[PDB]
Order: sequence, then structure tokens, then C-alpha cells
Amino acid sequence: LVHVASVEKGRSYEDFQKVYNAIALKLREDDEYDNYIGYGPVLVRLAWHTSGTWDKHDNTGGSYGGTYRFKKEFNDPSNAGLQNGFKFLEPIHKEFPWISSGDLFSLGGVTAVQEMQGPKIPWRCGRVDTPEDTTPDNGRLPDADKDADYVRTFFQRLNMNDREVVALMGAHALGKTHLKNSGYEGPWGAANNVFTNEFYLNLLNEDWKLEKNDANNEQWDSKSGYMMLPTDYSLIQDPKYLSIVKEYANDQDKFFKDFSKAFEKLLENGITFPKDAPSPFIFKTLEEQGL
Ligand code: HEM
Repeated sequence: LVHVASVEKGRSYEDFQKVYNAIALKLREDDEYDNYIGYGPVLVRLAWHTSGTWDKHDNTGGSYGGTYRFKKEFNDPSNAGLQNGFKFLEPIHKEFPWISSGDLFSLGGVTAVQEMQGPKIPWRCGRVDTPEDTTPDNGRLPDADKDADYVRTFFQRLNMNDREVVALMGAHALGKTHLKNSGYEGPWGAANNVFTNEFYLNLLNEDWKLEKNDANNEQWDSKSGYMMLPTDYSLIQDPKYLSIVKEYANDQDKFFKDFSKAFEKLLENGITFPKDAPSPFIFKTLEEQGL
């Protein structure tokens, strides 16, 4: 099955910049969410989970069809808490009803990363909503209680290599685990709504202890009040991941560049862009626009 990108009729960069801006302005406005973390992190997670169902072997799942809007996928236990992101986007979709659901979910992640001072993420339009029977079954998103070998094998299904995996996981600078959603509790760092390379710094520099949380799951905790999932900590247990963690801990620009490429790729997996499709858009931040 081939999914061909189809530009929303008559739309161009300026239309999508308006959608970006609306998302960005609402991120600014609804600042109190999650003890003043704001909605940036959950929007990044929503873009990832809506994209991360993809299977390279048969082109099922992925961002194209926007299938999170259907109950099988929004009720996936792996997606617990993302309803907050969807609720955020509802008034955006109401105002801009012409954008596809996949375009909105993916654009929400791009907008969040950029507004949180992250790298620019080129973004392409043209995802098309697909019907309810195209919704992927639950169980394609990764488990957190696993090791490096699991992580590496998992991400092969998304056509990601070691460098891409380690770069993508740097998104765990953002937000936190919430016990009621995932069975894990705590933030990965201190700057919970600013996109930086802090995840890698904390992995290497904190003193981590393997503890059980209140849901009876193991997680790595530091005296600073940070946590790492077992899959996060596996990036410093595996010698190939560890070298890349050290690289990104020591080179903010490199992390930004590599993240941007991997995150665009994640959001585009499964989609065929025609030769004459528009080039990727690079949206201006609110700050860049003086807004
Ligand atoms: C082995 C891979 C991964 C595992 C097992 C994993 C697991 C988790 C878990 C358990 C949570 C907490 C959810 C909650 O309790 O609210 C979470 C949150 C989050 N994940 Fe990951 N994740 C992975 C990869 C990624 C990737 C690739 C990205 C994006 C590039 C990402 C972005 C986020 C963000 C931003 C949050 C914070 C959400 C919030 O604060 O509401 N994750 N992840």
C-alpha cells in the first residue's frame, strides 16, 4: 500500500504558517497545564505516537492516515495521557478544518519543538485522512521496561539506525512521566519545556539508583529528582549507544541537526511525496515573527 501526499486544495506555506501560529499562540496561552510545563511536551509525544505505529514491512500505521482520531488507537494503553494533546488541538482543527488530521498531529509536534527553542524541523503537508478500518492495532509502540537490544530491534521496524534512535530519545528532555498514564513517575531533567541536550548530560552526569516506583516498576532515579526509564538508561549500558550519547552531550548543534532530520523522517515514514510536491516548509517561530 502506497500513501501519496496530496496537498490540501489550494493551500500553501502561508496557510500552514497560520496553523503553526495558532498552535504556538495557544501553547503560550494555556501555560498552566501539567504544573506549568505547558502542552509542548505532550504535543511532541502525540506526534511521535501517531507516527510510531508505522511498520516498514507493509506500510501499515504511520502518520499519514491520522487514525488516532479513532477509538481503537486513542484508547491504546500506550497512548494514555495523549488525550490532553488531542483536546489542545481541537480548537485549532475547528478554526482550520481544512487541514488533515495527520498533518495537524505532526505539525503540532514540529510547532512544539520549535516554540520550545528546539531546532527547526522541516515539515511537509499532504497527509490524507484514512478510514477507521485502517487504524493499526494496539501494541506497536515501545515498552519502557526493556534493554538496549529491545530498543535497537524495535526501531528497526521504523527504519531507524543507532544514531537516529539516540537522537530521537533526546526528546525526553521534555515533559515527564506520569504514574497514572504509564506506571513511571518523574521528569528526566530540570528544563521540562525547553528543548536542549539535557537528557544526555543527565544520563552521563547524574548519580542514578535503580529504584521501584509506586506502581511497582523499576526506574532509575537521581538525587536531583530526575528519572530515566530502563530503555533510556540502556543507552549508556550499550557501548554503541553510549558513544552517541557522549557525542550529543558534548555537541548541542550536532544533536539539534540530527534530531531535526530523524524527527522529520519519523513524521514522514510511509508517505510518498510526488516529484512535483512542494518543498518542505520551515516555519518561523512566533519570536522570529515578532508575535
Ligand atoms: C524506547 C522508546 C521510548 C519509550 C519506551 C518511551 C516511553 C515513554 C513513557 C513511558 C513516557 C511517559 C508518558 C506519561 O506517563 O505521561 C514518555 C513520555 C514522553 N515521550 Fe517517550 N518513549 C520513547 C521514545 C520517544 C521518542 C522517540 C519521542 C519523540 C521524539 C518521545 C517523546 C516523549 C515526550 C516528549 C514525552 C513527555 C510527554 C509529557 O510530558 O506529557 N519518546 N515516553
